[PDB]
Amino acid sequence: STDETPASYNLAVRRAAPAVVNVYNRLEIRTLGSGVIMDQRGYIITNKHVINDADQIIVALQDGRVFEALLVGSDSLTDLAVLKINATGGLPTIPINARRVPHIGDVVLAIGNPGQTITQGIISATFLQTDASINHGNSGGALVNSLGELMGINTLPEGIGFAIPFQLATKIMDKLIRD
Amino acid sequence: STDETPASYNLAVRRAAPAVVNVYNRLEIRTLGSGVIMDQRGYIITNKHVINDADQIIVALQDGRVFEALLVGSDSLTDLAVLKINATGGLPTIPINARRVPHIGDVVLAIGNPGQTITQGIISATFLQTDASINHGNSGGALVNSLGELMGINTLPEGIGFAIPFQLATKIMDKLIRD
Amino acid sequence: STDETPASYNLAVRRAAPAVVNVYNRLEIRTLGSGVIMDQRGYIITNKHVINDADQIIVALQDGRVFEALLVGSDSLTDLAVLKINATGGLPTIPINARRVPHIGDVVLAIGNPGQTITQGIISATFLQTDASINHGNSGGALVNSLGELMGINTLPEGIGFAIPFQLATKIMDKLIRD
Ligand SMILES: [Cl-]
Ligand SMILES: [Mg+2]
Ligand SMILES: [Mg+2]
Ligand SMILES: [Mg+2]
Repeated sequence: STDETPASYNLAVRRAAPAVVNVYNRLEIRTLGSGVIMDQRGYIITNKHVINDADQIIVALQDGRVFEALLVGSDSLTDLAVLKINATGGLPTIPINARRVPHIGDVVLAIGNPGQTITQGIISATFLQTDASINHGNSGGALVNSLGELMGINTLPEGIGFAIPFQLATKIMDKLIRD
Repeated sequence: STDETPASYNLAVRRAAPAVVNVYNRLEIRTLGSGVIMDQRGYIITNKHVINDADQIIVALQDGRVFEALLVGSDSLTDLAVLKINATGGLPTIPINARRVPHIGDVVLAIGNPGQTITQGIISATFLQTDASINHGNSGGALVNSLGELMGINTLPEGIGFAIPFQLATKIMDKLIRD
Repeated sequence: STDETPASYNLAVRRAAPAVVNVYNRLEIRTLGSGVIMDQRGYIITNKHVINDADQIIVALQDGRVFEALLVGSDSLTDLAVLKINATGGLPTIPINARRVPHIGDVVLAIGNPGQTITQGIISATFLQTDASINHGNSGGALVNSLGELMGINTLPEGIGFAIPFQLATKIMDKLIRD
């Protein structure tokens, strides 16, 4: 068995896990939830709920770096929020594939922080429904396929989880950045 | 990543999902549960519990068609029921393989309607036990392997789900049709 | 579909399932939990909690054999315990690979007895965290990858399960055997 390799979804994790961060409040410090680094500019999606009633927002990467974050705006209807941080050289960004089409049955990992936690499941249906366990911390976290490509943003029917389609999430983010 | 394909169980879904239907009661209309189209003749398995206290039974396919259903009979012990609908040309039937032998560890999708929901898991043991989440709607629904072949009929120990072996379910159906 | 083979993790099950046993108390007979046969000498790991308040310990293999077990010792901090049974010829032992490195994302089956139950999931994080459902019986049971190699010992955050790393578990066992 030492020769053979164990079936795993590790590749996807290495690709997307660095992009997913912990979100915090701020002396008093509390843990709010998860978030995702979209682009180099330093824009980060997260849930509207974590941001609310936050005086100071803090973000923590998997490599150890720690930033102060600015609230770019939110969207009540989809429970989303965007944040901004000063973009150093070589920020870890969540892999995105605008071309990929999410089909029902696709393997999906859910990444967040109910430390960092990776659950597995499939696309139950396409709002997006999945049976990868979604708790309080991994809300605002990522949801990617086996390739690692972003498929959705976890949010908050037992055993049933909800993610916002990445394309829709992408569009919402662009508008918030604008408006 | 755009070149590579994401691991998925979509093939199985396309093969078996059309066969799985929504079951209803009937002005008043209520949602009862799930069901499975066995053959062209128009016989459909479902749980005994959904059928009980139903004045009018209605069935809804994934292509949009909608029928009035007749209760062929039930079986108290296994909580099963069979239904009949007028068979149009080219009814979607659940793939069955009498030859296939269900082994423990086999990948299995659970199909039903706690809209339509697909959960994933494995055969925990062979009554048949699985860790694909089973709620109220997907009871009466299908349980198929990766190939799409029917493995069991979901029914109603947290995290633990129960399906009736397809062979046994097949035999029960034949008898009800007779008796 | 009869030609093609359904994706499954059965191979792993046949390799590791014989090694996992049921643990019992003893006229009065009660079911305590699960356990794992480490080596030919007849040493078996299990949780500290099942052993406590046990007057007589009994072990049951998947081939039908049944032994009286001796408590080699326990470890309060890690909730572990080791047991001894007279080693007949050709005891089923849990496959171990000291060389294998558990990566996050690895497919993992959890084996125990909330009869014998096999749940599936992945390594959520490395204490070891997994989303293979862990109940009361499968505590003290095994946790192996797809190859079948031992990865951890299940123990007792919904949807989140904990296993003790096999290497650490191995070291603890050696010390208990000594001390
Ligand atoms: Cl699961
Ligand atoms: Mg899951
Ligand atoms: Mg499941
Ligand atoms: Mg699971």
